[PDB]
Formats: sequence, structure tokens, C-alpha cells
Amino acid sequence: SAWNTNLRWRLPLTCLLLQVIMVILFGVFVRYDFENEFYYRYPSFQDVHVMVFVGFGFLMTFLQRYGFSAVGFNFLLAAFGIQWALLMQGWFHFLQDRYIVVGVENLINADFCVASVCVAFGAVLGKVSPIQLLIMTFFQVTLFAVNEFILLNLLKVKDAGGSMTIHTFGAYFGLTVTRILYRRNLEQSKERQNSVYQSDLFAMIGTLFLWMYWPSFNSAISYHGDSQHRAAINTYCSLAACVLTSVAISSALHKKGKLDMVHIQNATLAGGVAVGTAAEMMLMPYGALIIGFVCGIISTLGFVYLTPFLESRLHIQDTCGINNLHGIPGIIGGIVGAVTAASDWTARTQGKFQIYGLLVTLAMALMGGIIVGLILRLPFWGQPSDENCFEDAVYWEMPEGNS
Amino acid sequence: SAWNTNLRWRLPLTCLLLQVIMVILFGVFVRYDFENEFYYRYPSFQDVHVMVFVGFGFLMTFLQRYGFSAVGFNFLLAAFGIQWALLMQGWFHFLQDRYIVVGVENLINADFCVASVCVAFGAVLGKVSPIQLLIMTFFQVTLFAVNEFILLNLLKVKDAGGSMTIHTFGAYFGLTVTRILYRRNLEQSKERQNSVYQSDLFAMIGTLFLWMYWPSFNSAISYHGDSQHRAAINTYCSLAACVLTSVAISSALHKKGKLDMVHIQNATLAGGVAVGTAAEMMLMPYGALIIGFVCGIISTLGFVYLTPFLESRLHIQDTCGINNLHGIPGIIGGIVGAVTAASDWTARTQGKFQIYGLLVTLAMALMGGIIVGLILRLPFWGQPSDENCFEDAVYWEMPEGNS
Amino acid sequence: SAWNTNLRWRLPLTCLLLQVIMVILFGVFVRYDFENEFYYRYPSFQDVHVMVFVGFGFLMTFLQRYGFSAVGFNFLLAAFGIQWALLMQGWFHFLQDRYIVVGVENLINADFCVASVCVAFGAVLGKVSPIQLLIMTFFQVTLFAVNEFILLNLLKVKDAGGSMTIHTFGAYFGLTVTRILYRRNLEQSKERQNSVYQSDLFAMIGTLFLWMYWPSFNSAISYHGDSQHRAAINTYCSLAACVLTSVAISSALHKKGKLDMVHIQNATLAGGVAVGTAAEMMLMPYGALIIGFVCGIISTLGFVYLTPFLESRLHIQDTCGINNLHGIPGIIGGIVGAVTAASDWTARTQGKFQIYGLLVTLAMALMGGIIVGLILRLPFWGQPSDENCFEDAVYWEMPEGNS
Ligand SMILES: CCCCCCCCO[C@@H]1O[C@H](CO)[C@@H](O)[C@H](O)[C@H]1O
Ligand SMILES: CCCCCCCCO[C@@H]1O[C@H](CO)[C@@H](O)[C@H](O)[C@H]1O
Ligand SMILES: CCCCCCCCO[C@@H]1O[C@H](CO)[C@@H](O)[C@H](O)[C@H]1O
Repeated sequence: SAWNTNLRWRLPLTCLLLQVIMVILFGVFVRYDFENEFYYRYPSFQDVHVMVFVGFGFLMTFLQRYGFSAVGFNFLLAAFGIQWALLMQGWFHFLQDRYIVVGVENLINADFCVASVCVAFGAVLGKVSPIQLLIMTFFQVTLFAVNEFILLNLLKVKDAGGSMTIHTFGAYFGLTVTRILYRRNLEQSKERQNSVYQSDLFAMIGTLFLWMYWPSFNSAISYHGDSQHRAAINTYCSLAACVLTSVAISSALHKKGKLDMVHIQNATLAGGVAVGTAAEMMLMPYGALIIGFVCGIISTLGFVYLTPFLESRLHIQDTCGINNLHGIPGIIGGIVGAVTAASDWTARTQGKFQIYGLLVTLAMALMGGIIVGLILRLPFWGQPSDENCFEDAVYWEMPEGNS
Repeated sequence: SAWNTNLRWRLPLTCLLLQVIMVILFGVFVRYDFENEFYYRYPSFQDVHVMVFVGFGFLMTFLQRYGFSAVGFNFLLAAFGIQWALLMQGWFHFLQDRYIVVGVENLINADFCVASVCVAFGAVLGKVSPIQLLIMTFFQVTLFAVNEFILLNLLKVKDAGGSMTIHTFGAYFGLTVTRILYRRNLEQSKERQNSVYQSDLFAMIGTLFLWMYWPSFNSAISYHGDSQHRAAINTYCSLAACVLTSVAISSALHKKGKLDMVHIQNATLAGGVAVGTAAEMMLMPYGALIIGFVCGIISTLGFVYLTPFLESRLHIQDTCGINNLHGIPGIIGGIVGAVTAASDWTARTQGKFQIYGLLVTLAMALMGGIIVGLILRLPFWGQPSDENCFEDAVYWEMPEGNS
Repeated sequence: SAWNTNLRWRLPLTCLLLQVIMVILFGVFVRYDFENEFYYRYPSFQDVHVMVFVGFGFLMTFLQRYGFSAVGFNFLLAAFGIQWALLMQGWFHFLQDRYIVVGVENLINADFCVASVCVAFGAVLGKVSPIQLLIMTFFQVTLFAVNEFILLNLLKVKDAGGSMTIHTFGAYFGLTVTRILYRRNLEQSKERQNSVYQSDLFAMIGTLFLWMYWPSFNSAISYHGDSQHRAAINTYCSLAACVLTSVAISSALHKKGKLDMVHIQNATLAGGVAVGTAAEMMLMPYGALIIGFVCGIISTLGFVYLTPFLESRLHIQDTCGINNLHGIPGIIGGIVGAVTAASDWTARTQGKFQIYGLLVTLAMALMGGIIVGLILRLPFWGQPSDENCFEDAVYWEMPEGNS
């Protein structure tokens, strides 16, 4: 029944089937080799790992009665996704036409891949079952891997910090999915689509770990040590500038000049997304400050004006405002990456192909999102009703100390 | 008086005596030497350090009115324990028959030793005074050091991630202690032996830092870089698989298919414990996925069925269900370590001695737990009454903003 | 109007002006170079980065209705401060009489500089607007840079962990500022100048990340690997001993022997501050244990007896008791640094100049604090009234789920 949110058969079936398949496929394909890349790369892996599980995980706990599902479903989707990503990204790097040799570099890329699903989760947060999220993860990891392969291998595009492959891709995939999953009577749940004091403090845990570790995120897969150092510092600068302009615009747009925690939790991160592609390329930090400057402003304007417009007029219900953080700043990051790439004819042509990568990313996000959206819209997955969204009690036993 | 929980003389006396003794013993024995092991090992130290103080610390804050004592007593017991561990573990490595030369490697092992006490704390949490915890730490660190010496030095057993030396040892020591400390009327406090919404979110801080950093935990003291890399990735895999099966079984065992935060906070960590010994030995990741697969299932079944049975029929009151996370998966880890070790005659004999190490660990945990249990049962230490357990107000001034 | 806390023009103006100036000055002066210092130093940078944004940020969230402003204003002041510090500290290291070449070492020092402002923020927390904090940061970063230059370059003083340059300087600057900003009717807000249960748990996030990462804080800029290793372990020891004596004295001073979370959150950190200067110099760990031993006691006595006395008799309103953590232990750290430095004539003279550095730091903190205090006291900045302190609602839109 379409009203049945009882997942006692379906969720275990989905989890166990997926995990058995992971076991079989690891047995067939995945192997180990027999100073280290471990020592020089593991620290970057850990920072990205924290951003996925604690950064995105707690960021989404701002919802007053959706904290368990935010951190807990993120935990679940990412635990599955990292395994499936190792395989999908792996298959584009077979050794002996049949082995995926895994090292720390594979783990780093698997977490980046999953980060795109954490982005998409932000659009549909509160309105989808954990079964829908696992199905989304299954298809989105595949699509991410194919898009990444087209960009990095076929088009020879550079995108170290994933403004295109992670943020633009994840955002517009997520937003396409959420549009297909449009809920006409979502206002029936709107009393829970907000924060309470304590949930905004938990969410700042997420914000701060993303913001602090983003310089590793953007530098982890830069190749030369020289560009890695530059990627990190440019990201650090862009993020710093983003905080001041996000705060400035949050205040400016409020009638009493008061700040809004949605802006401080989310718009302050836009400078990280926007230098994903360019951070490793920019020879001077002042440009990174400008990117952070502009994107804090644009992100905050997006939350205030664009989100309500897109929901009202275009039927895009975007719980975490991922369009304002990952989407628009992702596209900006892609464009700035192209311009920075172009700065002889070989430079000019690199610039054009960076743009090709952006357009390919968007096409894949749209087409992929339509397909996955339509699958997720089927009434089989235990999704809640329009008046039961943003409510943990639908999928969790609620604490005994409360009830 | 046995009803007197006023620690104004006894707690300061205990803290100051212990710390003065640490000062004297450091003065006599502890010295420094006069790329670096600092650079290559300090990062692993920090990850383990976080798991001890923030991981276990916040994990135990799920108790609705025991958050201060959970994080705060963990802080206190570990601050003492790391110092005493440096000495106890140190004495088994005298230089010049009388000096303990400390480097980062000593700090790593001291934190591992204390992790075993954090495990044991999980069984007695809410029912013991901070004085009892310091006394427990004093004796348990000593017992840990002797057990570790027997296993690693005398039996030449391998246990990089401590499935035996930390988890099995800590769990069955803790459970033996809690059995001796059995409280006939504990149901009088049962209204506080649970979570509220916000305490389950704080506890997820603990869960996630343990889960994310466990790959360092299991690889920190692996010797070759080759096995270290393998230890980390096998742990990462086992933990991933553990989340999916823990979630599957939590749902399956609920009448409405709903998830339980006790399972998501604790059973999701069982795959880390279970590959402690084998992670560095397993040449293929698919085996690690299987270990995580099985242990998520077993851990969750333990929480639902074994914990109530052991409390009902065997009088084992296990606050954090450490038997389900550290105990059974610890023994499994020890057994899988033996089988993996055995996979010529030298391999076969290594296998048998791994099993000897498991049996020795259990014997030490039982005998040590009986002795320490009986000391802790003495009415001198300011332990609370059966109707005043899981209540911070017994040992803390409660916030002025509330009262 | 002096009663006008509406920052809709003033806060955006302040943020945008400051950030545009940062952009211009980075464009003129700041450049990049064209194994790595990145690899060996970035990890230490990250630990310090976490201490600034999450450590100090969450530490100050103990205030029951000031959690947003504590973590959020810290975020804002530090985001500005790191940029301005890169410039101010940079100008004392021009290349080509006009370029600041930034690497990871610059980022580490910029975060240390900002840490001093996080300290000062602790005195004025709850009673100053975000505009006052940005103005304070602007001047305090400049003063920090000049004081650091006098000490390190002109006086050839050693202070790796900043007992003088960060803690003593920050504390007495902050306390001078707060004295000039004395509020006669602050008791009108005293119902919010306290914690609730959940705010004390958030604050422990801050406490624990400071405590765990402090060994990196104190070793990050030690030059030789030998002294770095020593700085870290001495800090680890001092902090451990500090917890036991802080707990002992918290209990001893309570009529019922109960612990106070103010002491466990703050006094437990005093051993880190007190070995800032000496940690890299002390050849034996037992001395570090003694410093932590004494400073836990002194810090806790300060919270109980000195804070109320200084507020009552000397009109020093110190929200976070920074005198007890950063001030007195900072001066102790400076004194122990001198004695440790002195332990031939060249050693003796180093000792005297360490003391000169302490006296210069205090003079700069006082003079600088008077000037900045008087500027901040002007009624232009949107500071709240005496009955509206420690209240987020003054500067933030409050969560919709509550209102
Ligand atoms: C969001 C759009 C803002 C405009 C982009 C910021 C300016 C680009 O930054 C550029 O960095 C280069 C480093 O390679 C410098 O050579 C250029 O002078 C600088 O303009
Ligand atoms: C919890 C018990 C589950 C059974 C143990 C998991 C299977 C052991 O994993 C083993 O790893 C080895 C790597 O050295 C491989 O060679 C073996 O093929 C594989 O079975
Ligand atoms: C807070 C004041 C407490 C007194 C200071 C602690 C003692 C100083 O510690 C000193 O460390 C030296 C290492 O260089 C040792 O040589 C000395 O024996 C030891 O006393």
C-alpha cells in the first residue's frame, strides 16, 4: 500500500541484497598490492571522510524533528555508497582487464563520489525513505562514475575539488529528482520544516567541520605538491571571504539587521565549492578572495529570493537549499575554472573543454535525475505522506525518555 | 556511611594522591631521547586520542541525565589512565634496567590501554562513583599491561587492533565487575536508563568519530607500511558492511520496521572490533566485508535478545551493551585472527597460539574482574543507591539556567 | 541612537569594507612561490585550525541563550582575523621590500594570532556586538603582530606555544577592554549568564577538541623535530595532570563535593597554557606534570574566589573567566619559560630577556586595551543594554520551531 511506511521487510531486503552483491563483487574484482602513498595521502583521505560522515551528516540535522534521519540516513547511504563507488570508479581502471587494485587513492575518490550523493540528499531531505536513498545512491554513484570518466579521461578536463563532478552534478541531479518527486501538499508538514535552537547548534558542528577541512577536500587529488599547497591556501582564503559577505548579506536582507542561521550554516561554505576547479590553478590568492566574496553574496541572495521563487513558480522543493550552495556556486566554479584554465591556443582549447565538461555534467545530471526520479516516484518504497514529512517517528523508534 | 555520596574529602584525596604518585614515578623513571617517528606516527596517535576522549566520551552521553558523568568521568579516568599506562607498559621496556624512554609510540599504546578501560566503563556506566572508576582504572591498566605482555612477548601473538587485548579484555573485565556489583533494585532507576532526542544526537558524535577514525586505530601499530595500508582499508570495508547489516537487523526486529538509535550508535561499530586482529593479516577485502556483515547482525541480535537474557537470567547489568559490541565481536575477532594467522606448520602453530592468547585474555579478565569487583563493592567509595543511578545530580552541581 | 541594536546598515558596511580592503591588500602584497613544508606542517595547521573554530567556538556556547553568537561571532571574527593576520604578520617578513610570500607556515601563525582574539572574546562575550568584535579583531591582530615582532625578533625570546604572545597577551588585552566596558547594571542580565544542561554538553565539544589538539598547538612552530616531539609530550602530560587537580579542587571547594562544569570545561585546559613557552625546553616530563598539577589548582581557585573578587572589587566582568585559564596560567607559563631557559651566562641572559618579553607583553596588552576599549565604548556600534546581555535574539532571527 502507498500509505504503508512499515519497512520491516523492504529495508532489510534492500540492505542485505545490496551488501551481499558488494561482497560477491569485491570477491571477484577487488585486490591489494603485494615513502608509501598511505603516509602522504591517508591524512587527506581522513579529512574528506570527516566531511562526508560528520560534515554533511550534522549539517542536515538543523531540522527540528529530522535529526536522526539526517545523520543516520547519511551514515547509511554513505556506508553503502563508498563500497559501490570503489567498484564503479574502479571498473574504469581495471588491471589485467579484471582487477581493481585498491589503495588509499581509491578510498579518497570513493568518498568524493559519495559527497555528490550527500549533496543530492540535501534537496530531498525529509521527504524520502531510506530505501529511496539507497536506490538513489546506487544509480547516482554509477552516473557520477560515468560523468567523471567522460570529463577526466575523454575530455581531459581538470576539476580537483569537484565544482562540476561533485557539486554541480550532485545539485542538479538532486534538484531534478526533487522536481519529479514534487509534493503538492507539502505545506501540511511545514510546521516541522524548520529548526529549533538546539538543532541549529548541532548543525554548526556540520558547518564547521566542512569549512575547516575544505582546504583538504580541494587539494587531496591535486597531483604536484606545488599545486596542492596552492589549492589548500586558495580554498582557505575563498572560505574566509565567503563568511564576511554571507554575514553582511544575511544582515542586509533582514528588516532588523538580524542574522539567520540558515545563511551562517550554508552560505559560508559557497566559497569552497566555487574554487573547487580553480583552486589548484590560481597563481594569486586575491582572486580566491574575490570568488569567496561574490559567492557568499550570491548564495545568501539565493536562500532569501531564489529558493522561494523556484519552489513557488517552478515546483522545486529544495530542503537544504542545495541550489544556493552546491548548484549555482558549482556552475560559477566551473566557469571560473575555464577562464583560469585559458589564462596560448592550448590554453584557449583547455578553456573550451572545461566548458564542455560543465555542459556534459549538467546533461548527465538532468537525464540521470529524470530516470532516477521516475523510479523513486513509484509508490513501492515506503515514502511518507505529504503531512508526515520531516518527522523521524516515521522511521525511528522515538526515545523512551521522551515517550 | 554507605548512603553518603558526598565526595568532598574522598575524591580530592583520590585524585591528588594518584597524581602525586604519577609525579614521583615520572621523576624516577621517565625520560626523553637526546625522518622522525613523531612525523610518521603522531597522526595515528591523534586519531586514537580522539577516539578515547571524544569517541567513547560522547558515545556514552546517550543517557538522558548522565551526560556530564559520561563525558566527564571518561575524561577523568582517561587523563589518569594515560599517565599510569605509560608507566605500566613502560616497565615492560626498561632501558638501563630503570628508565622508560617515552616517544609518540608510548603515547599511542597508553591510549590503547585506556581504551580498554573506556570499554569496561560501558558496563558499569551510571552505577559507579568517579572514585570507583579511578580505582578500576588503576588496577585495569596494570592487568591490561600484564595481559599484553603475556600475549605479545611471551606467546608472540599478533593483535594490532586489540580484538583480544582491548575489546575482549575490556568487555569481560567490565562485565565481571558489573556482575559482582549487581544491583537487585536497579529497576528503581530505570526511568533514567534511556535517552531523550537530544542525548541520542550527542551520542552520534561519539559514534561517528569512532567509526571514521577506526581505520587508524586498527593500523596504528602495524609495523610494515604494507600491512598498515591493508589494516586501514580492511577496517574501512568491515565497518561499511556492518552499517548495512546493523540497519537491516534493527529494522527486521522491530514490529513496525523502525530503527533504534542504540543499534545505529553501537552495532555499527562491531565490524571495527571484529577485524582488530585480522585486519593487518587479510590479503583480500571481501573477507573484511563478510566479517562486518556477520558482526552487524550478531551485535544487533545481542542488543535485542542477549542483553535482556543476560540481565534477567545471569544478573549481568550492562549499561552500554558492551557484550554486543566489544565482547562477542572481540572473541570473533580473536577467532578470525587465529584462522587468518594459520592460513605451513609455523602457520598452524601461530594459529594455536592466537587461540592461547584469547583464552589467556579471558582468564585475566575474569580473575582480574573478580578481584577488582570485590574491592569496588566495598561501601567506602560513594556509589549511589539503587534508585539514584543514571543521575548526574548525585556528583555534579546542576546548571543554574535549569534550577 | 545608543539603544539601537539594528545592524542592518552598520554590520554589512563593516563586513564589506573590511573584506574589500583585504582583497585590495592581498592583490598588492600577497603571492605564492613558483619534501614540501605542506606535507610536514599542514597537519599541525589543521589541528590549530580546529582549536580556533571548533575549540574556542563551542567552548563559549555554555551560555544558555548565547550559543549562536558564541560559535557564530567566533566564526566571523576568526574568518576576518586570519586574513588580516596574514598581512600584519606578513609585513614583518616582506620579500623584495613589498611581497608577502604565503605558505602553510603563514597560515599556522595567522591562526595563532587569531587564537589571542578568541581568548579576549572570552572576557567580553555576551556584552558586545559583532561590529565591536570586528573592530577589536582589527586592532588586536595589529597589536599581536607588533608584540610578537618585539619579542621574537628584537628580544630573541622563545615562546613556541604562546604563553606570552597568545594567552597572557590575549587575556590582559581582553580584560583591559572589558574593564573599560564595565556595565554597572549587568545584574539585570544575570538570569542568562549561566548554562543549561544541553549547553554544557555542547561546550564540552569545545573543551575536548582544545585539550586533545593542544599538544600540536604547543609544538607546531618548534623548529627541530627533537624539540617538537618534546613539546607535544610535555603538553600531553601537563594537560593530564591538570584534569586530576582541577577535578580535585572543584570537588573540594563544593559543600557537597560536587563537580562544576565551568571547572571541567576550562580549568582542565590550564596545563596547556602554562607549558606553552617551556614545553619545547623541558628535558624531563615530570616537570610538565608538576606545572599541570599546580595550574589545575590555581585555575580552579581563580574561578571560585578570584573571578567574584575581581568583578566585585575591581569591576572586571570576565564572562568566560579568561583570567583563570589564559591570564594567570599565561604569566606562570612565561615565568616557567624564563626559569627553564636559564637552566651559563648566555642561559642566564636568555632568562632575563624571557622576563622582558613577559613585561613587554603586559604593557602592550594594557596600553592597547585602553585604546581599543575607549573606541569600543563609543555608543555607535549597536551594543546591547545592560538588561539585554547574553541574549542571541538581539542579533539573530530565532528558530521558527521555537517561535
Ligand atoms: C565570482 C567571479 C569573480 C571574478 C573571478 C575572480 C578573479 C580571478 O582571479 C584571478 O586569479 C589569477 C591567478 O591565476 C590572477 O592572475 C588574476 O589577476 C586574478 O584576477
Ligand atoms: C565472521 C565470520 C565470517 C567468516 C570470515 C570471513 C572470511 C575470511 O576472509 C578470508 O580472507 C582471506 C585473506 O587473507 C582470503 O584469502 C579468503 O579467501 C577469505 O575467505
Ligand atoms: C607551576 C610551578 C611548578 C614548578 C615548576 C615545575 C618544575 C620544573 O621542571 C623541571 O624540568 C626540568 C627539565 O628541563 C628538569 O631538569 C627539572 O628537574 C624539573 O624541576
